[PDB]
Amino acid sequence: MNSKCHCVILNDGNFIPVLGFGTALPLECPKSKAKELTKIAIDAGFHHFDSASVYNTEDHVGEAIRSKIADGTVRREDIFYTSKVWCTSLHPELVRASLERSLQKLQFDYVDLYLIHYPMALKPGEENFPVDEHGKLIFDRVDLCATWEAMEKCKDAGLTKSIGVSNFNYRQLEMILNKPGLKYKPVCNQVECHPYLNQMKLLDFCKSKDIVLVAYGVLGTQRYGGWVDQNSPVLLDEPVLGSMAKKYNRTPALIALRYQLQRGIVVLNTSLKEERIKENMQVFEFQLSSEDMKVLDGLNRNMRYIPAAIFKGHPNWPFLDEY
Ligand SMILES: NC(=O)C1=CN([C@@H]2O[C@H](COP(=O)(O)OP(=O)(O)OC[C@H]3O[C@@H](n4cnc5c(N)ncnc54)[C@H](OP(=O)(O)O)[C@@H]3O)[C@@H](O)[C@H]2O)C=CC1
Repeated sequence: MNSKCHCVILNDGNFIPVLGFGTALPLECPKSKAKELTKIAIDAGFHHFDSASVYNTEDHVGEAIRSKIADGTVRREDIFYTSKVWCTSLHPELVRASLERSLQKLQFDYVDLYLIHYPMALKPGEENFPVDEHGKLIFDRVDLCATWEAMEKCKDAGLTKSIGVSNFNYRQLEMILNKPGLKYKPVCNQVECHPYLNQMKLLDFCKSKDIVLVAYGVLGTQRYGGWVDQNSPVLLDEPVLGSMAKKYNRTPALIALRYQLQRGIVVLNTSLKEERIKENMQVFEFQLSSEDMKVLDGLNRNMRYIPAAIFKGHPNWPFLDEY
């Protein structure tokens, strides 16, 4: 993956496309749906795909990418693929084995990016959400800094080109960077980010430490049951996004997307519909003026669509802190 892309440069020297297609799905969808959407995204010009072991779509996402490679549409070297290790496998001795598993599902030799999915470990086992009889997740205690060293080991094994974190707070990022004998800084922190939760402080913090912020929930999230309060407001129905979309001759979505791009953020997106997937690629075509950027900074309202509420009582729930 070389410099001839709309890409930013990670602190390990590697390139990441700034617009990524997300491969998580609503509960209501078969997992094969991800094969279909990946083929569509590739044809629309997407090169960056984001996934996770817990998504359980990596095997279908791999079929889709591999058939596009086979038929000559793309090369592996022009695809940027991310996975994430899930809470059940954060123990140092389980991190690599989880990555080897995903590579086997994918039939890939490496992933371009591998993240800690959440800074919170759960009871190890095949079950992704181990619970007790009250329906409550079983937390486990892990040294996150030991998890980090196992990540670094995955990078020096060639299993992943870069390593980063997802859903870390300021204090949790510090932990890692201040860890003695640190070999690689996280290249990114993938966190929810939209006009209702604009992450100004964590963005500024990540920038100061050469950490790329990669945003999900750019469009208000797919609202997954039950991660998202079904009575939170729908981001893209927000009047000022409608107003600005008319002004610029776009839609609410494109305005949301462009807002993040102009902030130096790497942006994820998912749609189940082909024509949206094609539409999201128009983000590259137009500029929002700086007074309009300030307008959108004003929507900030601490509306967190995915607080990972099922984790609330975890020693490490990242979302208590201001940022
Ligand atoms: N790191 C983490 O912990 C997490 C990471 N993720 C990642 O983020 C990716 C993106 O998902 P998420 O953040 O939930 O969803 P987004 O915020 O990217 O999109 C939200 C909604 O926007 C709609 N939409 C997309 N394009 C348009 C458009 N052009 N016009 C109108 N509506 C549009 C989609 O609906 P529709 O399908 O109806 O078109 C979708 O439900 C995931 O696939 C996964 O990679 C997700 C959650 C957590």
